[PDB]
Amino acid sequence: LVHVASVEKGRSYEDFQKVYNAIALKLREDDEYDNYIGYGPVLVRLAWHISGTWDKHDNTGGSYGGTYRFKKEFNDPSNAGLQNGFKFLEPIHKEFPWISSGDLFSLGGVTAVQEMQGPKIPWRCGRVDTPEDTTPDNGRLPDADKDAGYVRTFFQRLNMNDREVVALMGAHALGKTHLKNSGYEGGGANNVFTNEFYLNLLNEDWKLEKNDANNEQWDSKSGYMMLPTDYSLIQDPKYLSIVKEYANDQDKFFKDFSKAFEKLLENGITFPKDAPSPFIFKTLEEQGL
Ligand code: HEM
Ligand SMILES: c1ccc2[nH]cnc2c1
Ligand SMILES: c1ccc2[nH]cnc2c1
Repeated sequence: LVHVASVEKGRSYEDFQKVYNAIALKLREDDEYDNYIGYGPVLVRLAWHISGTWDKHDNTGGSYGGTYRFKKEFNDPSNAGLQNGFKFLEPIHKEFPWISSGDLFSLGGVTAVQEMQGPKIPWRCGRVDTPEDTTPDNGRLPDADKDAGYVRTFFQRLNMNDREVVALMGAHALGKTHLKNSGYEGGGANNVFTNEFYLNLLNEDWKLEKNDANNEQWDSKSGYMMLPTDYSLIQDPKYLSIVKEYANDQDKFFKDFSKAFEKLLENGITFPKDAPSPFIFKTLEEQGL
């Protein structure tokens, strides 16, 4: 199974920076969502869930086909809550109807990371909408109630190694869990991209508690929480070494996240040799907007 990137007809960097800017301006304006967290974190999660269905063995799933727009994937219980990100993007797709769904969903993730003062994430266009029958079945996204061996094995399906997994998990510095979506009771929340996830893991006094959905989670007296899969990163000796490295080096964490997140968004896609180079979008702040 081969998915060849094909540039939206006649489009170039300027066209995509316009779409970036429309998303970024809406993120600034619609600031009330989720108790003033805004839509940044849910857009990062949406970009990851549309990519995280990929299977390296047969090249099914992944971001290329934009299949989240179809009922089966949209209603995956693992995707509960992402409807809010879809609704946010809807008026943008109406304004720029030439952009493919996979491009728009992945670009939403890149825009959110950058606009939340994260690293620059190079991004390539040319995902092509594929038909309803290409939608992957539910159950390809990970459970949260598991241990380090589960996390490591799960991510091998996405061709991610230990360092890539630890860097990607740093996105759990953003946003929060919601009992009604996932069965985990959210704690203190944030909408600025930092390496704080690793500092919190190492520095807080975590207590294993049961929440109102009868699931276990790790809570601290400061009011933060960790999923069992988050806490597994300090139970496994290989993961723990990398957690310490990112807690102590913000720049390294930014650089490794950027590479791993770009790879996640590109898995399954063949780029022709004459495809354009990846784009690096300017933030609103860099444009004086
Ligand atoms: C073992 C892998 C992972 C598990 C089990 C997991 C699980 C979860 C769960 C249960 C939530 C709460 C959803 C809700 O109740 O609304 C969540 C939130 C989130 N996850 Fe993950 N996650 C994983 C990996 C990742 C990765 C790789 C990223 C991005 C690179 C990511 C980004 C996020 C973000 C941004 C949120 C916040 C969403 C919001 O505030 O609405 N996660 N995760
Ligand atoms: C966001 C919202 C609606 C869409 N329909 C097709 N692609 C979309 C992206
Ligand atoms: C999702 C969102 C925020 C989090 N903080 C700690 N773990 C999390 C998972």
